[PDB]
Amino acid sequence: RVKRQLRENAEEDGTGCFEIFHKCDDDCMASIRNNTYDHSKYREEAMQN
Amino acid sequence: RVKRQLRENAEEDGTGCFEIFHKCDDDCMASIRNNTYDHSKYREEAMQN
Amino acid sequence: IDGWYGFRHQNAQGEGTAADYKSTQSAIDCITGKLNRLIEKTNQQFELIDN
Amino acid sequence: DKICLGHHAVSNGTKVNTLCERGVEVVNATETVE
Ligand SMILES: *[C@@H]1O[C@H](CO)[C@@H](O)[C@H](O)[C@H]1NC(C)=O
Repeated sequence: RVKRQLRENAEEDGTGCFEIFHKCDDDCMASIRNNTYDHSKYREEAMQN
Repeated sequence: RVKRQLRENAEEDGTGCFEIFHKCDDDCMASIRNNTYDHSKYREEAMQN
Repeated sequence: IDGWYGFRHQNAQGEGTAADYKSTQSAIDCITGKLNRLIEKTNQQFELIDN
Repeated sequence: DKICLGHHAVSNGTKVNTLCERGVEVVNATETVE
């Protein structure tokens, strides 16, 4: 679920943590935590990184 | 283990064989065999393919 | 040839078969521990009731 | 910018009979045989 919620915005290295390509603050931590995260705001931010 | 060892550098076609974009030599074969491979050195070579 | 598990190998530059012994030997230890658990016979002693 | 997941553990538990391997360390054990 966190894999498909992050999608292309966070390609995971797989050492137990996900690497976010874009900016994800405390509020974005909380949004992923209560599974309301939408990556439509940060898809173009994280695509070119 | 193979999935997050090889990451986006080696994509999947549907047989179990992995389409590594880098020219994986014998040392690369042994390195991905014995859990030594790192994505950071070869993501630049495997990004454009 | 790796046991009751295995990771056979085929390449394009270095063709040949290898074996991922790291997880395989743990798997064989699990199966043989299961085997020694179940094939372990009880300590109950039946007697000759009927003739 | 990273996010991490997992679970917990305890310092001491109890080894429990299991189908696969006898004596697996668990995080908590109860009693079934009084
Ligand atoms: C562990 O299990 C025992 C017995 O059910 C219980 O009394 C105890 O509160 C449990 N402790 C934890 C941390 O779950």
